[PDB]
Amino acid sequence: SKTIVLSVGEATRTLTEIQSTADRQIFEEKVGPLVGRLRLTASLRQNGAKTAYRVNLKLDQADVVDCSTSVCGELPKVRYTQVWSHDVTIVANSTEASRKSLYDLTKSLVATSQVEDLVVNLVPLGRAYGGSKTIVLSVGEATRTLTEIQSTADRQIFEEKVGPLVGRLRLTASLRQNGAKTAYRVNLKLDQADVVDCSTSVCGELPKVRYTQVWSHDVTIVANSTEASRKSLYDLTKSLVATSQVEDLVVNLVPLGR
Amino acid sequence: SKTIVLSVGEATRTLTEIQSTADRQIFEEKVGPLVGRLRLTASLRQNGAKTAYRVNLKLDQADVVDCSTSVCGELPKVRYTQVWSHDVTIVANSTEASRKSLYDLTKSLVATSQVEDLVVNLVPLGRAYGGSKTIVLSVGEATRTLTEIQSTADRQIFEEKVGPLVGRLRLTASLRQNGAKTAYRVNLKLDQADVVDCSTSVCGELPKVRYTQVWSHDVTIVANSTEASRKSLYDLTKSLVATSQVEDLVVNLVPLGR
Amino acid sequence: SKTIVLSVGEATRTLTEIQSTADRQIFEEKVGPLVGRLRLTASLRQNGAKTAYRVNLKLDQADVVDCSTSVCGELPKVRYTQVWSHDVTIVANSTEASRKSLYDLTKSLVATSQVEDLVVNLVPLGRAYGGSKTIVLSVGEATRTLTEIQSTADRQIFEEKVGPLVGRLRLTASLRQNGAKTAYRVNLKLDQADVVDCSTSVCGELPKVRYTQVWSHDVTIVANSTEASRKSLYDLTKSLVATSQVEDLVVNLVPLGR
Repeated sequence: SKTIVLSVGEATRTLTEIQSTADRQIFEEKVGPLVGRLRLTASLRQNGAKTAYRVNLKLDQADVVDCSTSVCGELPKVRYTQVWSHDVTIVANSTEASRKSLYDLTKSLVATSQVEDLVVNLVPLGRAYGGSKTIVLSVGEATRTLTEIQSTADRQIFEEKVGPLVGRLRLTASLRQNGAKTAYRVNLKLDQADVVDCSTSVCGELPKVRYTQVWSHDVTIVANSTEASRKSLYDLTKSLVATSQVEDLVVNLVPLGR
Repeated sequence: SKTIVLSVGEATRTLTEIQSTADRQIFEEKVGPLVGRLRLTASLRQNGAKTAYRVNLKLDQADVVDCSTSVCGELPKVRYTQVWSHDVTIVANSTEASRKSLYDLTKSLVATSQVEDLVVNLVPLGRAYGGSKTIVLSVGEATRTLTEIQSTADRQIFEEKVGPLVGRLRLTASLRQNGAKTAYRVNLKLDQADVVDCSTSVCGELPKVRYTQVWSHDVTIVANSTEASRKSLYDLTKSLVATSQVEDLVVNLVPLGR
Repeated sequence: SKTIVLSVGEATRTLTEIQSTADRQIFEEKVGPLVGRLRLTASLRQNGAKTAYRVNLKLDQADVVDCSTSVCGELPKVRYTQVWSHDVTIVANSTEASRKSLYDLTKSLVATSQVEDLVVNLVPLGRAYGGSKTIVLSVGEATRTLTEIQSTADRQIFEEKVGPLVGRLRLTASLRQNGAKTAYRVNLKLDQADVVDCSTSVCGELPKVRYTQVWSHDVTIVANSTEASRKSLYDLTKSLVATSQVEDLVVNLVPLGR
C-alpha cells in the first residue's frame, strides 16, 4: 500500500498503512509478531476560523517479549510502550520560508547530542562551553545558539539573543514523573515568531510579531526500560523527521504515505 | 553654565545645567530638537538623624523621530524613554578608602562585558570559565572574582569567597517585565560591608561589620527598542560613572557641574 | 586505654576513650587545657525489626581562648563549637561489596576539592569543566561522575547517569542558616541503591532495587569563625573517614578504638 521508510543506518524499517480516515492515518510495521509492532498515528486538522492547521504525529513503540522456550505454555506479550508525539501548529497565511525554517530547526534539534542524552540517559539540556549553557542548532553553515534564560524546578527555558527583543527563538524543556515513579515525561517545545519591520517604508514603526509557529514534543519513557529500547525510539524519531514526507507534511500540508 | 562632559569615544556630549534647587540639579544637552534631549537629575540628601547620605542620579534618554518628509505636516515626537537610575548610600563616618573602593567597583562593574550584554542583548549574568559562574571586577591589577551562590527565578545573587564569612561583596541582579510585556527592568545592586577585627588589640573578639554602602541601579528598557538605542544608553552611563565629577560626588560629596 | 589516631599530615592527634556504654562510645583528646578538647561520640544501633543498623559519629571541636596575660584574672574559655556528624544506614542482609563501595565513595567525597571549599569558603558544589556541573568521585582508577539534575534555592541534587534509570547514585547537598545569622548548616547525603537484573534467569524481568544505604553529613559552622578553625575541622574529618577503624565500623560493624 502506502509506505514510509525510516532508515536507521543501513537497516530500513518500512511501515505500511492500515487506516485512512478523513484526518487520521495509521501506519504499522508488518515484520515480526502480531501483538507488538510500531505505530504512527498521523493527523491533520484546521481548528477555529480556518486560519491555523495542526499536524499531530505519534510514534508508539512496544517492547514485546516471548519466552515460551523458558516457561512452557505462554505466548508473546507486551511489557511497556514508549511514545514520541509531535504537535505542530501552522498558521495558514504563513511564508514558505518560515514553514521551512521551523522544520529545519526541529530536524536539527532532534539530531543533536543534547536531546539524545535527554531521552536516553535523562541528562538535562545545556552544556556550558566557555560561557552560558548553550544549545547549537546548525541549519547547515548557519548556527543559531540559544542561551539559557531560566531554569526552575520544572521548566528550562532557552532563547536566542541576537536580533530584536520582541521576537526570538524559544526552547521550553521540562521533565516530570507522574504516578508511582514508573514513567517519565520529556516535553520539548520550540516557538518561532516571525518579526517584521518597515521603518524604511512607514516612519516610527518598531518591529512586531505577526504570527507564531510551534513544534512541541511529548516523550514517554518508563523507568525500568532497556537502554537500547530508548536508543531505538530516539533513532526512529530522528529518522522520521529527516524523511522527505514529514518535510512536505509541514511545508506543503501533504499527508503521509507514498 | 555648569557642564558635564560625557565622552563616548572622541564624540563628547556636553550637558548644561537647567535647574539648581537645594537638592535637585537637572542637566540637559542642547544639541538637536527641543522636545527630546538627554537628562540628568542629580540629587543629594541626608535622611534620618544625619548619619547617612543618599546620592540619586537618573540618566534619561528619549528617542525622538521626525518624519515631516514622509507624511506632510507632522512635528518631531518621542517614541519611548529609557532611563538608568542610580541609588548610592554613603554613611557619614566612613573611611575615605571605603568610599573610593565602592566607586572603583561600580566603575568596573559597568565597564565589563557581562553588564553590557545584560542591557543590550538581555543576556543574564555570569559566565562559567572552568568552574562556577563568576564575574571578575578588576580595579587595576587586583581582580575580585564573585562566584554565584543562588539563581532563583527572580534574583541572581553573586558573592566573593575570599576572607571572613561575616562581610563579603554582594551582587543581586534581577530582571522583570511589568505590564503588557512592553518594558523590561534590570536591577543591579552591589553591597560592600566594612569588616574589622580587633583580635590583635582585644582578645576573644571575632570579626564584625561596621556599616554597609550600597550602589544600586535601575535600568528601564522598552521591549521594541533599537539596538543602538540600548547601546548608547549603556555607553553614556559607562562614560558618566568614569568621570571625575561623579567620583567626587561619591567620595567628597561635591555636587555635579563645573 | 583505647585510642584513635587521626593523622592531619605529619602531626598525629590521638584521642583516648572516656566512656563505653552499650551503644555510646565517647573519645577525647588529652593534651591542652581541660575546658575545650576534641570529642568523638560514636554510636551503633539496630532500630525496628532488627533489619538495619545505624552508625552515628559526631566530631565536635571547640575553639578555646585564654588571655589571662591580656586581662588580669580570667580563665580559659570556649568561644564557639563546630561539629561534623555522620548518619550511616546499613541494612543487615547486605553484600560486603555494597558496604565497601559506600565507604569508598564517602571517603572520596570528603577528600575532593569541592567539599573542602563547601565547608571552608562556603562555595557551592559543582564545577562545569566542558559540559554540565559535575562532581568526580574517583575510587582509584574508576571515576564515577555525578551530573547536576536540580538546583533549587535550598537543595542541590546530583546524580550519576550511566546504567539503568531505576537505581542511581545521589548527592543532595544543602546549606542553611538558622537563627540570627550566626551559624550555617551544610548537609550532604549520598544514597546508594543496589540494583539487580534477573533477565538471564527469569524472562521478562526488568531491573529493580533491593535496598538503599545512605551516608548523611551535618556540618555546623558559625559565621564568625577563623579560617584555620574551619580548615582543621575538615582536615580531621577527612582524616577520620580515612582510618582503618571507621572502615571496619561500616563494613564489619566493629566499634571504634583499639
